[PDB]
Amino acid sequence: KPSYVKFEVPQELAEKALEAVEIARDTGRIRKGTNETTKAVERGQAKLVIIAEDVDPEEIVAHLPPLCEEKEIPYVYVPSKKELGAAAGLEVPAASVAIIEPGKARELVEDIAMKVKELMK
Amino acid sequence: NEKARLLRIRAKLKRKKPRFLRQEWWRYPKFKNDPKWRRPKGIDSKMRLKKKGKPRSPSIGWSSPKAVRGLHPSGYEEVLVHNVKELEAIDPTRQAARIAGTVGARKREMILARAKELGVKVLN
Amino acid sequence: SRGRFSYSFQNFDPERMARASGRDLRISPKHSVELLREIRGMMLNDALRYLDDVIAKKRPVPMKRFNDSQGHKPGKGFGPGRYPVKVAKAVKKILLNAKNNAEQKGLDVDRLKIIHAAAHRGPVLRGYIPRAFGRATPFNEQTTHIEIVVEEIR
Amino acid sequence: MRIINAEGLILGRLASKVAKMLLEGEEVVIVNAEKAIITGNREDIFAKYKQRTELRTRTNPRRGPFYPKRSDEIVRRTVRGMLPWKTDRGRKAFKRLKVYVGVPKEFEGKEFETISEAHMSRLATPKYVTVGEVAKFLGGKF
Amino acid sequence: AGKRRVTENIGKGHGMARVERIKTSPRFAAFVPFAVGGRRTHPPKVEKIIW
RNA sequence: CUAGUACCGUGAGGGAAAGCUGAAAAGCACCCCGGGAGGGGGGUGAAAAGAGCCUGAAGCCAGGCGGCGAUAGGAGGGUGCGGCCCGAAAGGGUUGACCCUCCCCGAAGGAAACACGGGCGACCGUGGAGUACGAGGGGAGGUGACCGGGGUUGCACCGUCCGU
RNA sequence: GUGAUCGGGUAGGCGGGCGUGCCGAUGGGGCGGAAGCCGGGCCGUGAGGUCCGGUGGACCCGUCGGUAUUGCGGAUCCUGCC
RNA sequence: CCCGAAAACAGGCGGCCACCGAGGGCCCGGGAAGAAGACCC
Repeated sequence: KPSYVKFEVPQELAEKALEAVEIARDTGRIRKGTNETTKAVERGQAKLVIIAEDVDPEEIVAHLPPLCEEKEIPYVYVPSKKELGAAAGLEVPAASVAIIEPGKARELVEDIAMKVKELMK
Repeated sequence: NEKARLLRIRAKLKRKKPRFLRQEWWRYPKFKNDPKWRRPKGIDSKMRLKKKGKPRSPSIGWSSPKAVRGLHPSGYEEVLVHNVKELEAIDPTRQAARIAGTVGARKREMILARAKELGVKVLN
Repeated sequence: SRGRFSYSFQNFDPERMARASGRDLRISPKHSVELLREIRGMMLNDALRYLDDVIAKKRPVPMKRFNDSQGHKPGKGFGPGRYPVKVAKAVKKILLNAKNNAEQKGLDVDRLKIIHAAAHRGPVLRGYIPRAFGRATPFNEQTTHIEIVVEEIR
Repeated sequence: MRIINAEGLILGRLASKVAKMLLEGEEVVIVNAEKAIITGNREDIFAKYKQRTELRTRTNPRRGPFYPKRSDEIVRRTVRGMLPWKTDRGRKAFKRLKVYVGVPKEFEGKEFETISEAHMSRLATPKYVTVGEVAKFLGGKF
Repeated sequence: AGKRRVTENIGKGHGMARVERIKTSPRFAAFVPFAVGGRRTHPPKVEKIIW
């Protein structure tokens, strides 16, 4: 239960997030890693975003919510790291993913944005 | 950092280091299928005279620094583990666990659980 | 089947392929090697016609690895040449076996191609021939194994 | 390619410079090769080149030192001697060379070069012979 | 043990080492400690002191 | 283990090799081809372990894959730089590989242009200047996936095997 | 801490370590797959150790102390196979 | 006089095809040629 967490998130939320980043690894643009995620959100190019639970220690994912709040774009909390690693298709565990140009998953991007804005209520 | 300086020294040294093999290991299958070092001892041998154009021989000068001698690339020192009683009695800041190869799955389960709790690293 | 010997072919598909073997044959593995290099990569009926020509001594086989004291032959690409007959009869029999096996599997016969033809050395059967000054030297028979895979085409 | 006019030039110095060129990666054409000079005395030089022509392998002459009788080949052979011939580097450098008697039409109407370091002007002695003389003695065409 | 066979030597000049061999075919070597079936060079004894 | 056996010598005498299916034979019913030994399908079995039977290594042979391959010279290797190929795990790595640029310190060492004068001259002296640089040690950033390792081979240099 | 006044070596002499089989003790593993075999990763100046994958189908290792038919490229070596 | 386009500047000319098919080999009857191959009609 690190600091960088704000709220509890159900299952289908983050699982749909995972399947979204995979359906987008299909064709569109995906940046993998804290540095490129933060540069994306700075340049605005970021549109949807995922973050992992067990990122330890949290001095590298603590200061992202203070980016994504002002950005106000959907960030989704998935609990595992190796799952994100396989979603992006790498043998390294990931902490953070920034997804851009979702083709084949515009539907689910809209959907999860709806549900996480419901959350944000 | 001194430890990192030493680790880079070891890196360069063990990259440039040759593979010390016998006189003519390339020439007889009996020596290709068990490549080991054996000191040359003959009177006319050239590897024993240490001539230009021939391979080299081991010496105490190629050794690695004493601080990092024996360490894992990760910077940890290894500890072979066959059970939980061995798993505990380990400092997770300087030591790491290698699980032995004869350990079965029923017991590897327990070992790995206890390790991820206590915070120990496991290289397998 | 029997289960005494296996094949060198990997990735064998039972729904497009058929096999045949000849084991413990009393012929030359050298001439077998040479002749299979030729029939390999061709269609089964073309190969049968080839074998008929060879048996009739109307078409020579080129020798490329086993050559000593071998004279050249009529027309382009020769070179050392020979006519083996026992080897050809044996190979003919194996090919007939494989044609049958395709048939009874369901494959169409005029659309098959040879994709594997290998010859292996079998066990030796030892004898002796008497020589001069009180000796006796080996006079032995070298056997051969042959394996064939045919694949139907689309 | 660079084009060099052997006319008033000294053979060995010309060849030394040209061979360094070749190794440093250029293409060289030499024209008017019959007009380079060789320094010494006539008897000495002719004896040398004759003793070279009549060298050969006693068992089979289809091997053998094939030392030439033509002027362009004399020049080409000197240059060769100045390179590593037993090496890929040298074989390529040597293939980058071409030597002609006269000036073919193909090269006519072009501006030639001359190597400063090699030239008859340096000399103090009236003793010199021409490669064409050597060739005539040996029995070569042009 | 190993000391039960009867041998004969080949001698020099037969492109063959000077090793003891039996007289009947197959004419295998015998009795020497580098042969297959021969006495062992330094084997264990009962005259040894353990106490 | 059907061994002082087979076998050798006129004879007195000499003298071998050779262990192991499976818990249970459940030791392959039946079909197609073949003169046949046999091959192919199907079946038993936890597993073909198929009697030519536990495990089943090397040398040797065939085929498939990868690399080289018909102008070329050394005992079949060493040092360095490259090209093609493999690369899951056990090695590192998205908490960021390789490469890139920026700064600070900086051992032993250490320029040039250029300005004045000396020498017939190659060049030297004073200043420029202990400057620019310099093995390595630290730090700040951008880029975003390979690196190390292995197989073979090209180039340049070096290299007349082993025991006595 | 000192070493400008240590750092080549045949015959030879001295010191420390790696590995193989059996015993007395101690501590462990194994049909959720032992030994052995193949190909690879890491540590080690090195002798060598250990892990991954595959094959295999019942036994094996560590530390302390003792013991030994205890380490091979050669003998115109022996046996078997090619 | 004999050999001689593998002369690594690995040639020159004329003509025929290619961008189904010009040419060639096997095969048949023979020798002026011949250890097999090649050569000639």
